[PDB]
Amino acid sequence: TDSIVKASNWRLVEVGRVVLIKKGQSAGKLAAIVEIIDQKKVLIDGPKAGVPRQAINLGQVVLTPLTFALPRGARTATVSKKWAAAAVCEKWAASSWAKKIAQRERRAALTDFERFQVMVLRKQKRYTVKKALAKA
Amino acid sequence: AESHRLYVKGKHLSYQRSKRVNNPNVSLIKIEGVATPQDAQFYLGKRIAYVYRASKEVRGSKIRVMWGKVTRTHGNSGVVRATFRNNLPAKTFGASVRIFLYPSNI
Amino acid sequence: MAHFKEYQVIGRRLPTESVPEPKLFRMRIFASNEVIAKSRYWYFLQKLHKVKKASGEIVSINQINEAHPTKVKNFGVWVRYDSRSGTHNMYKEIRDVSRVAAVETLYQDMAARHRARFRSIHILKVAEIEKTADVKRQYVKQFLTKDLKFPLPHRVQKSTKTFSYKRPSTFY
Amino acid sequence: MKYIQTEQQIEVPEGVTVSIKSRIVKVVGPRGTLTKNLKHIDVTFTKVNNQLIKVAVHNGGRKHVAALRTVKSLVDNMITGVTKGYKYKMRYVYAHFPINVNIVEKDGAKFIEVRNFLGDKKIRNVPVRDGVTIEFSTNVKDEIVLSGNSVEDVSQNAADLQQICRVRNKDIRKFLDGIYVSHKGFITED
Amino acid sequence: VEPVVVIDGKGHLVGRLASVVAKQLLNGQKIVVVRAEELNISGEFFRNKLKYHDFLRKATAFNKTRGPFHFRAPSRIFYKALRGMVSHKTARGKAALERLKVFEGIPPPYDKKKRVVVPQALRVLRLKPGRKYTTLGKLSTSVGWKYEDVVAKLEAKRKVSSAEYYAKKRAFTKKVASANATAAESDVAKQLAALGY
RNA sequence: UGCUCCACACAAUAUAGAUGGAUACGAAUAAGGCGUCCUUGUGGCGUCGCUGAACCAUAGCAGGCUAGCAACGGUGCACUUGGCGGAAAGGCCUUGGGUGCUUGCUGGCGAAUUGCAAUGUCAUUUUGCGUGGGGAUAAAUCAUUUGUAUACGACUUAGA
RNA sequence: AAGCGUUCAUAGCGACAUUGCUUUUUGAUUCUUCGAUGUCGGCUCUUCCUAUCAUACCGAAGCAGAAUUCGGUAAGCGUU
Ligand SMILES: [Mg+2]
Ligand SMILES: [Mg+2]
Ligand SMILES: [Mg+2]
Ligand SMILES: [Mg+2]
Ligand SMILES: [Mg+2]
Ligand SMILES: [Mg+2]
Repeated sequence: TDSIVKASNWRLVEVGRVVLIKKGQSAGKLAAIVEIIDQKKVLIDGPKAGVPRQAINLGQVVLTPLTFALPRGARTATVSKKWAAAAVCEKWAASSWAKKIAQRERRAALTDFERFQVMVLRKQKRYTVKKALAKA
Repeated sequence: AESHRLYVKGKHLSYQRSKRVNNPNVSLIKIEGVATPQDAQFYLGKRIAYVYRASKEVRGSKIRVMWGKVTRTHGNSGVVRATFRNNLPAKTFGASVRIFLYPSNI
Repeated sequence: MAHFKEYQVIGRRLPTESVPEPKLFRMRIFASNEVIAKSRYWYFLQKLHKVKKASGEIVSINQINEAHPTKVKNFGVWVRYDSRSGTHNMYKEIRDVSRVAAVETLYQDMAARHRARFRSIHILKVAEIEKTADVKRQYVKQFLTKDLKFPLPHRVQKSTKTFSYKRPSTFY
Repeated sequence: MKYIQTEQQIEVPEGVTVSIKSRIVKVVGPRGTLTKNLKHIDVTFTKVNNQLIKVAVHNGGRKHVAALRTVKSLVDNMITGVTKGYKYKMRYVYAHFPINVNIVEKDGAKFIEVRNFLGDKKIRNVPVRDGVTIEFSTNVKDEIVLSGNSVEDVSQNAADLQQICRVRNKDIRKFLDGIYVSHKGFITED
Repeated sequence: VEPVVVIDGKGHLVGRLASVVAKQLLNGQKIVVVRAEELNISGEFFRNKLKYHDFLRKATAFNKTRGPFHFRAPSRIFYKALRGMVSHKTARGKAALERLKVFEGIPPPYDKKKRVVVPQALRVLRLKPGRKYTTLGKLSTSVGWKYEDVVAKLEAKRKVSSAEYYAKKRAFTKKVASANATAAESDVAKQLAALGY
């Protein structure tokens, strides 16, 4: 009775789109797209995280599902207030993707003693979990 | 436990070579788990062993060893140049070597 | 040519007793460094005035930077170049943020679409289009439509390993 | 040239439900069900308001935005085929020998048996593809009608019928004898 | 980092998978390739079929039994692309090629073993969309491989046996991931959350 | 006193190269996976990816002797119940009891002198010889013979 | 493509010019062989090329039929 068409949503290259820089002097920081230059290049700015206003290839950029209201061509001061007003950092930090980023950084910084504590604790956690499966 | 490895696994790749002439004095080693020259700078100077067996017993052991050390980085992918006390016998291309953690600055 | 740099090269003829204080001719040059800059200057003064490097002088070499290196602007560039069988003028358009980077894109464009090397190209004029609708190319005009928005289908993720265990997808 | 985005629109009548897979298009109407596989273009179908479907190409060249308008008309024709139908009218032209066309049967296949084409003793046999219906009409002499839900099915079966009557080893500007297509239309356009 | 690495041939480009496998064997890694009939080649089918016909016509003139052999099976077409990337006439290349097994379909014991892919050889990651490609099943059959329909009947048989393996594994993954989820918000769980695990 | 199998005993023999674990859907990639729900769909909603940097495993004289506590689990060893797997099955899933071990938690005893490092030896292949526990009890070739064969070999037949 | 082809450049041709290909002609060269590579033709036998005479399937004509002519794929199979 109803036309059921798979929408197939995507991340859109646009002003106000939020990017996670992978390669460069930033390499893990957040920035906002300020102006699309061409199909492969944009104008980004990450003033709260410290990314300078630069033209960057989209191939050293990973668009995120975060957007916020932003006029095209907005300067750093304008971008800074709307970044803080829209709570871009908080919305990013609560997502599972950013949590996994912090988890891999937390794991890399473990000492030898801390890793040993992880082992003893993971055996304590698995003792209750495995007897949970047996009785259920 | 069941793991006792105090070294890092490694493969003997080849000798240092041009297109047509090789240099047996220098071996090329792939360290399991490095892919960047700046990661290979960690292992510079570390003692490499190649461990192999023989039927004839030498000094109470049927196991022999050749000792080398990492001397510098090779290429862009974590391959390291290594010089052994006696050059590796070129049949060990693809064989496992043990890259140790000593001498240690870490 | 890590980047092109724009220089002003001001030069003059060598002063003589009969005609001291010559006319102080100046050009804008796109070059990788100040050596090529001074070289290209004399190459163009040959095309106009009766002077060469021996009978001339370089009075000033000043690098010119963008007044606003971080605002995207529409650039119109006129290029006279040499084909394999003749000389041709053409006018192209590049969307970018600086004159030096548009020239970098332009030299890539000539060498890619016309096989014209840096050797064969004469940058006639690099002019930013001041207001919209004086942009005459559809490959730049398509980037000036209001509320522009496009996706990037078929994302290819460069793995750091030779073997992967997941059959990776291309979503984005 | 690489256009940023090129766009086509597919109107949907009220009785038609269009369900899009990855790219398998299904159009279900009054006259049956037509499905098509479109895995070979890399387009994005999106629905607007249940009577207007949109198909898009992002970052496409000349040869590929051309393929955007072909998939528009393929979906259009399947939709038109389940509402108005597709009906082809063919005539029989022959100079001397009458052309004898009759629907015969061999193991449930229902061939178009053509006889006496230019005095040939050879029997011509054109199968009917599943989903086509063929009737010989009346009030017009020596005319055959091919009907079905999909234009692809019916036009190919008309082409199969026309091509089998090709005159060999003769000047075909004089020996014009053969079954030809006269009118391509819809089953219900009144 | 596995004692035997098993690559699923499906979706891969034949030459780029052959470049990786050649260098993998030469470094001492044992490699097993399965489902070689779903390998892919860039270019349309007819173009690649012509390239095989040019290869078929070259043979020793005075004795065809000693000339270049023209192997039909897609596993041996892939193996033919591995040779030429390996110094096969040397004893080191002979020892390398001993570290290779290539198969049509997925035979035992590899049916119940983990399969990997090579993202630099995957066609969906490598080829520009819209560019045509050839499948090694159709090419091999079109030049005389006799076992496409046999492998298909056994491959679909394995998929049925494997889909219902994944059916009960989904049920067991559900039960395990439930007790682990309940184990959260506990004392031990919140300590491992600070230590990253 | 020949052969074969099973077990453990000593020697040799080698090693294309163990040093925690080859950790199993299928398809698509202009799409999917997981979970949940409903009217069971080419369905709705949520969630995930953006790499395996994972997951499992992992502490003890290369991992010893012993005391409890909690719990009825985890894992190993043979034995075992039933089913499935012929593409190269030769493996997978089970069932029941027995015997260990447990680092899930709390204790006690031992380790040293390999002297400041020396692979500091822990594997699986092949072969002999031995010991004790089962099992079986042939052919082929030459020579003779045939001519469906044949230069010779070969082939094809017959002979207690 | 100036003309021929009843008219009509290009069905089939095609002047004046001009661009090539081939190595089955003959020239031109003298690099190899003069302590020798047996020399013309024919017979015999195999294979290859395609610039296709025939045979298969076609396209075109100044193709009504017939017989032809031009052209395509094609050397599979023949050519006394
Ligand atoms: Mg080498
Ligand atoms: Mg070298
Ligand atoms: Mg015909
Ligand atoms: Mg005729
Ligand atoms: Mg040779
Ligand atoms: Mg030809």
